[PDB]
Amino acid sequence: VVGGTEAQRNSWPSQISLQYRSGSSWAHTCGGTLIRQNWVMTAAHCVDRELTFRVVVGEHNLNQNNGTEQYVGVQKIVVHPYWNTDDVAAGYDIALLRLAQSVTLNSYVQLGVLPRAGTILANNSPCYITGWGLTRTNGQLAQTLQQAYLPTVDYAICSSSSYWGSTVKNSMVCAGGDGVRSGCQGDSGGPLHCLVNGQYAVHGVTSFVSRLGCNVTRKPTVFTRVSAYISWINNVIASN
Ligand SMILES: [Ca+2]
Repeated sequence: VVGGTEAQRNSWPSQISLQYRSGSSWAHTCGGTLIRQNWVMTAAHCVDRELTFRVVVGEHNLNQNNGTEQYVGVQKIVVHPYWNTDDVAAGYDIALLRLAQSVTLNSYVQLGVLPRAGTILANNSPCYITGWGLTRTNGQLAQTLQQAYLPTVDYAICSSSSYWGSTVKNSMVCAGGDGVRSGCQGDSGGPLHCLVNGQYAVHGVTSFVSRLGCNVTRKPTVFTRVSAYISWINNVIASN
């Protein structure tokens, strides 16, 4: 996250770090949202590579012991069947990970609340992106979890010529685009948290930014719209 601030430790307890084995160590690659004690919601493109993955819940600092983490392997990966890695603009950038063990819930580890099916947010609705992604375009991962205020940009504005044009679909949420704050590489798969009727809910799964850079005016960060996939998510969890 570019232009972010450090999140308090128990503000976003459904945020997870998705990591892959790298020789003797583990490397952060993406975010995700804990949605069941044994299921994580993330972006399909995050699990495109045939790597060994683990989830860390209760994580705040990737380079220090926080004394709150739980580490669990990924037992099964279900990518949306319409996902195509050479066409992120088509959508369907979502996947579910079944964890090998169920995690324990506490003030650092909670389930993400998902919106009702079909919910679309009014233009300029208040949302926060969270993640350990790059803090500058072509920069480096954050050590501590970051948050940035990204108000939504509705479909008619976001799909206009000056913004993303045909690249954005109604199965997506746009947020931000102010030129200062944005998602960045390493934030993919994590949540977009939006305040509705007094409660934060995870309306988006981080998916893409401009090839020109992360924080680019009129290229808001784009997210898979969770509320378009509620039946898909329930169908997988039920059938798995
Ligand atoms: Ca840590």
